[PDB]
This record gives sequence, C-alpha cells and structure tokens, in this order.
Amino acid sequence: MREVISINVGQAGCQIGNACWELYSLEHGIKPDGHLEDGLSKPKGGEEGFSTFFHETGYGKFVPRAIYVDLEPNVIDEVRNGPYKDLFHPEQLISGKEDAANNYARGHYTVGREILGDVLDRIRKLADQCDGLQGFLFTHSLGGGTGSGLGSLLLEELSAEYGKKSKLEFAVYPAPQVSTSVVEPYNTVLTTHTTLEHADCTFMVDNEAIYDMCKRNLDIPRPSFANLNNLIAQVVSSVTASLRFDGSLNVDLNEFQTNLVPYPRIHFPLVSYSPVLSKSKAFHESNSVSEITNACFEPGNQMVKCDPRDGKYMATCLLYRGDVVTRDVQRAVEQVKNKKTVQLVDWCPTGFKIGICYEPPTATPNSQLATVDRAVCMLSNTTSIAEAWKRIDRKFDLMYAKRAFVHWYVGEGMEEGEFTEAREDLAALERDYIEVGADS
Amino acid sequence: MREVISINVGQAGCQIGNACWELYSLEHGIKPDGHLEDGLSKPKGGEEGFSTFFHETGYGKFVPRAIYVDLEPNVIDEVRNGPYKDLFHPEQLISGKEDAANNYARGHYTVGREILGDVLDRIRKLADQCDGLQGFLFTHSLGGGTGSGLGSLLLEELSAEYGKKSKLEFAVYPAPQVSTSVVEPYNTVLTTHTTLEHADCTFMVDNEAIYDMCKRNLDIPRPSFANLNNLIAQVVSSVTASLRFDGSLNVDLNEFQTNLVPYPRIHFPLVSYSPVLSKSKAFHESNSVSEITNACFEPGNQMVKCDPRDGKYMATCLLYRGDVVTRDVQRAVEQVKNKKTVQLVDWCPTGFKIGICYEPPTATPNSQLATVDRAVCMLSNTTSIAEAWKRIDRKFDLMYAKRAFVHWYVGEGMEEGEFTEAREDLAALERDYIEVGADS
Amino acid sequence: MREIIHISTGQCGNQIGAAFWETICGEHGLDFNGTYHGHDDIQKERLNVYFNEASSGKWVPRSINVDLEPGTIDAVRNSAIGNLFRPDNYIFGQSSAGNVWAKGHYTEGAELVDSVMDVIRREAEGCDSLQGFQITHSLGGGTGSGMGTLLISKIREEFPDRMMATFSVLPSPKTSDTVVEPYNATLSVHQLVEHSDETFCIDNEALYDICQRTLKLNQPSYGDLNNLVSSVMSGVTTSLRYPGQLNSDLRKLAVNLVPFPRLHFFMVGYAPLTAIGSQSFRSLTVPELTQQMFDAKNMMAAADPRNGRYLTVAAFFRGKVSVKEVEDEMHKVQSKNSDYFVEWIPNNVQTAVCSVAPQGLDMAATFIANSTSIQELFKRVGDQFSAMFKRKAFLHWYTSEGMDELEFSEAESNMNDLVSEYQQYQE
Repeated sequence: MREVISINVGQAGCQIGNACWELYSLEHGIKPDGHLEDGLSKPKGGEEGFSTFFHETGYGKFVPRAIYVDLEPNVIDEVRNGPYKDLFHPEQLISGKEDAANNYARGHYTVGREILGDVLDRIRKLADQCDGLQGFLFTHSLGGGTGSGLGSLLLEELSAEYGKKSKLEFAVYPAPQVSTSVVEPYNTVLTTHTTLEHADCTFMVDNEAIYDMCKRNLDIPRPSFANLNNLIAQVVSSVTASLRFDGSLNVDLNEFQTNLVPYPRIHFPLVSYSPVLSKSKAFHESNSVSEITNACFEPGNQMVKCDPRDGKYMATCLLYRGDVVTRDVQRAVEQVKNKKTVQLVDWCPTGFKIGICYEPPTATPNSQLATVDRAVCMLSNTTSIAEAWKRIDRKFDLMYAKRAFVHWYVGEGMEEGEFTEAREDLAALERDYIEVGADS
Repeated sequence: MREVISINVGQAGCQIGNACWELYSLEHGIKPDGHLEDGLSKPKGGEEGFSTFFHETGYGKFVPRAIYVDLEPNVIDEVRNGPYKDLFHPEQLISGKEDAANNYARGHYTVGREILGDVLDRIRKLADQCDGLQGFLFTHSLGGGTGSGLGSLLLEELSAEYGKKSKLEFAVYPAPQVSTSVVEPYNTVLTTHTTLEHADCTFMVDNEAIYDMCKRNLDIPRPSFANLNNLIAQVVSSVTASLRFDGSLNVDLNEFQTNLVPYPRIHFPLVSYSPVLSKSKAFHESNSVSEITNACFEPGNQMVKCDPRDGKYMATCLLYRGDVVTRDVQRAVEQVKNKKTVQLVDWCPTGFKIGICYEPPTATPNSQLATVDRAVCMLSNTTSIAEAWKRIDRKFDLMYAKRAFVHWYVGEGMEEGEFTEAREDLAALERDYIEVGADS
Repeated sequence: MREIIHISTGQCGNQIGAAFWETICGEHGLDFNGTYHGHDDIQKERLNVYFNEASSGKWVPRSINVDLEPGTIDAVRNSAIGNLFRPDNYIFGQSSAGNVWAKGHYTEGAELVDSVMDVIRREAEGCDSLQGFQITHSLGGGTGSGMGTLLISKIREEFPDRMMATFSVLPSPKTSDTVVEPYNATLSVHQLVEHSDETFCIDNEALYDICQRTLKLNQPSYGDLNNLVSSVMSGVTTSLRYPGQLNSDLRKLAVNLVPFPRLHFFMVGYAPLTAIGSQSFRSLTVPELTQQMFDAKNMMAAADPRNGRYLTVAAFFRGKVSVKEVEDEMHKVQSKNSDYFVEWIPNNVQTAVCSVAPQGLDMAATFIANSTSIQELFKRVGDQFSAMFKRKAFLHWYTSEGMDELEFSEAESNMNDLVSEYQQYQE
C-alpha cells in the first residue's frame, strides 16, 4: 500500500498529468536530471515521498510512473519534446497514429481494446519492477469521449485483473452552460454507467467553475487551459499530501475511502480548496482559519457550477497543510455546526474530517495562489451533485428525443439500447441519491 | 462588544471619514501608510484603541474597519489615491459603478438595495474577522441624496438585522439660505421619515455655521471643505475619546444613548465643541476650562445654525479632554446655575452628562486651530432644530404643492403617499420637540 | 490519417488551387524552388501533410490538376512560385470542353478517367495517411462542371472511406456569359448531392460585392478573389495546420455540423473582412468580428440568414482570444437572435480556436452557417432550368451529345428533395 499507479488518458488528461508531475517536481524541487534532486534529502525522496508515484531505480533516478495513452500523435509528440519524457520511461508511453472517433464511439469500441492487452502487460511489468500497491489513479476528462472511453476500458480491465485496490478516477466535467462538442453529454452519460460498475471513487471538477475562480480569486484577465491544469495539480497534490510528506495526523488512502465512500452505491465526492485568492489581497490583510473554513463552503471553491446551500450535508474531509492549530480548526468546526450553513442531517453530521500534514502549500509561478502557510482541501459529499446530475440529464433527455446523430453511433459500435440503458441507470442514480438524502 | 464599526456613505461621508482616520492616526502617532508607524506605543494598544477601530489583523497592520460606499466613481478614485487605501482593503471600499440619480430619487430605490446585498456580506465577513460591536457609526450628508439614501437604507437593514447595538448617524445639514440642489428639500424630508423608522442618535451640523467660525475664530478668508472635515474629525475624536483613552469618568456609547434620549422619541440631539480659536489667539489666551464651558454654551461654538439660548434647555452631555480640574467644572456648573439665561426645565435641570478624558486633545497641523490641552464638548438637545425643520418643511410643502418635481419622482418610482407620510412624520417631529419644550 | 491532397480542376479552379499553394508557402514560409524555410517543427509536419519531401531537401505539392487547354497549365508552370510543381501533379488534356456538361465527362472524360485514377492511385500508394480531398473547381465552368462531377463520383465509388471536401464556386444567376452555364451547374449538382459529403457555397456576385465595399475597386480582380478564398481555406484547415486549445478533424466537424447525410451545402464567412487601412480606424475586436459574421452581405455563399433559419453554426477563430469572452459573446448573440437560431438543439454552436494568428492579423475567424434561405439560391437556378430550355432553344446540341430528359427530371427531383429538406425542418 505504498505505490499509487497514475494513468493519463486523453488530451486534457495528458496535460493534467504533465502539470501534476511538474508541481510534484516543484514541491520537492526536482529538476530534469536529479539523481534524487540531488541526493541530499530526506524528506524530498527518499524517504516517502517520492516512493508512491516516482519509481526508484538502481542509480537513484526517480522515474514518475505515468502511462500517457492517446491516439493523437500531436499530443504525444508534445509531451515527448519536454523533459517529462526523459523523467518517464520510453516504453511506459503508448503512441497512436489515428484518433479513435468523435468521441466515445471508437474510444470504447474493440479498436480501442486492441491496445488494452498491450497496456495491461505494461502495468503488470511496471508493478513487477516496484513493490506494493495502494490504488489506481486515473486522470481523464469526461468531456472527451476518447479519454472517457479508453479510461473506462483501463478501469474495467484493472478491476478484472487485480480487484484488490480501490480505483480512483479524476473526472473533469464540462461547462453545464455551453458545450463545444454536441456529443459531449452523450459521452459523459455513457461513461457514468461504466464508471458506476468499475470505479470505487470518482472526482467531479467543472471547467467553468475553475475559470470563474481564477478570474475572481486570482484576478486574471485571460484564463488559459494551463491555469486549469495547475489548479488541478494543486488539488491532486493536496489530496496525497500526507502520502508524500509526513504530518502530525497522517491519513491514508483508505482513510479517504472510509470517509468518501459511505454507501453501497455512493462514490461521488466533491472537491474544495481554500484559501485561493490573489497576491494583492494577501498583501493587504491576512486570513484566519475561521474565514478559510467558511470560504470552503462558498459556491466558488466547490469547483462545480451549482450552489452547495441547497444540498444536504454528508460525510466530508478537510486536509490541512503546513502548521495548523488543532483547536483553531476545532473552534472553526464548532462554529460551522452552529452557523448551519449547509443543511445538516440527523444521521451523518458528525463527519467533519480533519487531516494535518507538515508540507506547506506551494504556489506555481504560472498561476497565482494565496500565499499562506496553511491550506485546506475539503472533500465534501453534499447532495448538490444530483442537481448537477439532473442538470446534465435534462439536456441529455432533451437532445435524445431527436439526437440528430444516432446513425453514426448505431453503425460503428453502439445502439439505441445502450443509450437508453445509460439513461435509465443515470436516472436511477439520481433517484437513489435523493432518496438517501431526503429521508432525514 | 467593545469594537466599533464605522460606515462612510456619500462624497462628503468619505471626505469626513478620511479626515477622521487622518486625525486618529495623528493622535496615536501612526503614519497614513502602514506598518505601523509606530505602535501600539505607550499606550496606543491597551486600553483600546487603537484596537477598537484600528484592528490588528494577522498581517500585522492596524487596519481601520471602515466601509467606504458611494455610487460615484470619482470619490472612489479620490480615496484610492491616498495611502489609506493601502491601509484599507478593496473589499472594505466598495466601488460605485454608476450614480443612481440626482441624488436621492434612485439612491433609495432597488438600485440601492442591489449594492446593499454586497455590503451586507462584507459586514458579515468583517464581523467574522472581528467579533463584537458597540455601535454603528454613519457618516454622510443631506446635500448628497445618494449618501443620505444609501446610508439610511443600510441603517434600516442593520437595525432589522441586529437591533441591539447603538446607531450613531452623522448627517451634514445644508443651510436654509443656500440650495445647491433643488432636490435636497425632498431628500431631507424623506430622510427624517426614515429616521422615524429607525434612529438611535443623529448628529446635526450646518456648514454655514462652521464656515462662519473659520472666518471669525480661525481667521480664514475662504473656508475649505477640508477644514470642515477636520473640525468634524475633532468633534468625533473627543466623543469617542471616552472609549479610546482612560479617564476618571469613562462614559459608554450606550450610556451616551441613555444620556441623549430622555423622551420616548428623541433621535436628534445637537452637538457643540470648544475651544475653536486661532493659532495666534491660542498663544495669547491661557484661559481655564471654566471660560471654555461658558463659551461652549454660546451659539457661536455650536457649529450649527441653531441658537441654544433661544431654544429651551434639555438633556446635554459635557465631555472634557486633557487636564481637567474638578473645581473648575464645579465653578462652571456653579456659574451655569447662576446664569439662568435659558429656561431651567423641570425634568432635566440637574443634568450635564460629565465626561472626563485624561488624554490631551490633539489637532491636525492643516487645521488653523492650535493643539489645546483642554477641550469641552456640550452635546445638548434644543428645540431650535424643530424651527429649522419647520422652515425646511415649508419649502418642501411649497415645492410639493407646485408638483414641478413630483412628476420626475413618480417616474423614478415614488408615490404621492410616500411624500405625504414623510411630511406628516416630519411635522410630528417638530411638534414633539415643541411639546417636550413647552411642557416645562 | 492526417495528410490531405488538394485536387484541382476547372478552367478557373486551377487558379484557385495555384493561389492556395501560394498562400500556403507565404503563411508558413517556403521558397519557390522547394527548400524548407518554415519554423519550426509543427509546420514541417504540415509539409508532410500537403507536400512531398523530394531529394536535396526539396518539396513538391500533392495536387492533382486535371483540366483541358494545356497552354494554361504551361503558362502557370513558368511562374516563379509555380516552379516546385511536379510534372506528375498536373494531368491535362486537349483541348476544350465547349462549356457543356456533356463534353466534359460523357465524351472526353471517358478516355481520361483511367489516367486520373491511375495518378490518384499512385499518390495513394506513396502516401497512406490520406484522409480527404480538397477540390477547387467552377460549377458554371465547362471543365469544372463536366470533369469535376465525374472524378467525385469515381472517388466515391472507389474510395468510400475517404472524406470529400469541395470549394466549388456557384454561377451568378443575375449575370452570365451564356445560358448553358447554370444548366451545366444543375446537371453537376444532380450528382454532387449524392457523391459528395461536404461542399462550400461560393458566389461570384458575392465576391464582387465584398471588393466593392472593402477593397473599393470598380472592376473586380479574379486574383484577389482567389486570395480571399485561399485565406478562407487556410483559416478552415488551421485546426490541423497549427495546434491550439482544441483541435478538431474534418470528420469531427462534419459529424457535428450536419444531422443527416444531407446538408452538404455550407455558407462561408471570413473575418476580418475589413477594408484596406480600416484596421487603424477601427479597433480589431471580437464583437466586431461577430457582427461581420452576422451580416447577410458579408457572407460569400451568399444567403440571407434573417430570411432563413439557423440550422447549424460553426465559427472557428485564430489568435489570442479568451475562452470565457467568446462564450459570453456566443451566448448573447444566441439569446438576442432566438428567432433566427434554432431552439430544439438548443445550442448549435461549435467553435475551435487556433493558438497562432495569421500573418498581418491579430485575430481571424472562419464562420460556417446553415440556413434555410439557401433554397432560394437553388430555386432561382431551378427557375432558370424551366426558363431556358422550356423554349426548346439549342436543344439539338444536347440531343446530339446523347443527353436525355430523364436526367433533367432527376436533377429537378433532386432540387425538389433539397427544398423539401429545407422545410422538414421548416424555416
């Protein structure tokens, strides 16, 4: 339970991985050459970390275990030009000549399953080189059907191969207001049922909410996809901050699973990261722990285009970085219960998880960040996700009436029955999600 | 509960508040830039202030908790050019996108409460930063309908929100001879209507009487608005000096409220401060506080176009700053009992609310009044303001009957009954002040 | 499947293809001889897409120019920029098509179809990453309407997996050198609506209007019109020419722009289509580019979007623009034009921003719309069909050529099937 295999699927998934490996190298101060970087620390690797994501070699060169799978040669050539490919192994990456489809048709078809056997032995060989395993990490956006289709195929094969470690899947959700791809809601709905059968824990992050964050918190005039990748890198690093650096209250990957997966079918936790602000706002006045904990419940930090006040409270987590006073977060959490911001429940409410780690948060030079010695990463399970589910389901049902595109799907690898089953399954998840929440 | 929150509304409100913070930092030896300068220096800490107003955040800056709200972008640019904006926070200083109207017809409309929703959460955030509150402070003017409008609307919102803290509203009253805007008669009457809704204590001040003092006492050829803001900064510095510095007779702000509202409805007590003389005249005169008390009872030191000698005596506060001789005020209260110039009323007679402050008074070098080690403040209730309101009500009634402006008001969202109830309420206030005087 | 071969045919489409290569070597940077001058590596991959790496670092364009009158292809061969042309690229014959749909393919095309298929097969054997064809021809020209419809049908029958993309110019209904010009266009589109999956509508009269307003020239120059449609073609292929925030293939654009195998017609639009020097008078802003794309006369198809109904719209931008800015702009123009934009999709927008910007322009845009008023552009040609040979004038020429009335009624029913789809789907 000391290794976590991370996979980057799709174009946006590969960019998120590169940002995650870049920030992972920035926190430990790791340069393209390294040998650790260099060998003087203790605790920048070794010891852990890096020994959970970076593979240790005989020479000492940390090789970040990443499997960049994609069928677009342009993205593969881009990630190979940078020093990241030198950090990874040339055999770990998979190259593709012709893109699957637009976008989920061939991404989940048997053509995408031809490489399933190749990447399976690659994971088996990678696991044979290292020792131990804690879980499977996935980084693919639900907007891209190729990334969602291939990422689900990797998730189904890994479930039938080992089935012993909890499978984590970081999913990027498109903007519920505007959708560039017309089949984007179709690829997301068809993938939700597949991740339902395979994924033991998911992650819902919206692109529009991130764009609203950097425009308001970071106060940038022009948002960019690199800024979204950097913010996700700060999110992922905050989740595994305890696994990479020791703290006063070290939490495990099973700790999150025993805090974010509370029901036979509930594996959808929301992510919140506070404080996030501009550098000027930090120069004027500082922020207290109570202000940061109250900022965690705001709709902006929830990284989802929905209001969390209408949702019902469930078991949540809160990871803390750097030096953190135990009573200050205790005095803050009792005020939060007294404020009754989110509608509390009669069964769960005693579930505000507090996790402390000694590693302070790092600010990337590309994207601004509130310079503070302590950061808070809130992993909530509020019932506003069903509202986001029903929001994308209404557009899915409104389109599916005429759907304008059914001839291409039923001809390549799909049929009208699979679309109906995914619709009935998504409606069943929303109904079960409301029933378990409104019964209080 | 010792903390005090100040609000700055309107163009004149920000200018008065800027001079208020300028004199505050000048007394405690603090530079207008910040950090510090310097202290928290014997005894600029405890007893507060400077921690009631100049709150010290985690950043280490004694930031004054003030809310500068104004729908005019020019005033926002003026307060941003000064170094106090660096002391303040962009969230404390709410920028005005566009002026509502000229100047109250739309300021008190839905456009006002649209911005009130933004400043309310800022107050909630400010309350979360610094818990505890003693009284709500307001600084605005009646000449600017936007300042009197937004300031009164915010006053009504916080009174319905808490209703437990005092409300000190500083309103600049225009002279009955000059009408810089023909809209101000309707604004003053509608402002008095809103005070009947909610008002704890309102301070009346006329710019004509102040400008007359600078021409006569300060020997100023053309009194500027900066000298008026500095004078108001002086009278508010002496009032809050009972809470800032130590003294043998410390008077609470709520105790001032239980010293200014004897009758079931009293919201408008008059103010007066002395001595206000020239620099060369201050070097030539070395009178005690006894002559200063005798000069404060005169209408010249009232800073308002009202004669306390003509009006009847009522509840009054006598505050003293600096070296105070209890025999000198004993001789002062002896002489005022020997004066018998005003009607010695029967419910009040033995009341001149004593206020003692060990800190010597301090004046700004820009002000022509030299720094005197002794000052007397007489804050009395007088029936002369009832006569002043009657004159304003007569001009408002003449313009209302002519309906030359009511057509533009009902287009902005006004009604005939709204101006009628405002007239009936204002006539009731003058009648009430006549009754409490004639009842002697 | 990243390489695309630019097919060329028609007595006027050859100049469009020649101007296409000229703007290609002028945008990315390439010498007339064939030596590489682009920068740095992404453009070199595009040279592998459109050109062939010859010996001594030379490049040769992958174009198939098949027409008549070899004096024209020899004149453009002596040009300075047209020096890297491979002798196998152009396959010309003798001597003239006579400006008639019959002599283009039925008589002369029967002996050259075997040669042009052997050439396109040799090109397919040398490069296996071929994904689609870019054909530039004249729908009113004799060589274009005759030979163009035959090669498209031959490619559709032999290569059904490969995509189709044409840039045929529509004949002007108001002015015409002869009455047989729109008739050959109707006989051509009778087979183009079945053998082609994508086509672009270009009107010469619309090209004449844009140079009178922006260029402000009395006599329109065909060279400038070739450069305008070249920048349009360059702005369309920029999704594969330069990597951006979201790159889409021609198949990904096709499967999202049409709901049915029909709707091949597309309204073209370019930005900034501003006058010379007007960039200094007016600031280049994205709301201005949207207003130009919404103008009825700025389109070169050309149809009136107000009279019609917006079926599917797609505006691909180039340069440095904000994602949230264009998202708010596309949301505002969809709310204020809710009567024009269709509402059951409900969002029929499909944008693809390019990272780099064209040379000399801070930002560019290529808008493709689908309206229902385009049926009027087919009706007027259909009306000309029933108004030209209804008098049975010059019918002895078509009877001697071997044409029958069965293909004329089939072309009429195809137009009837089109206008029916225009109102299915009512306006």
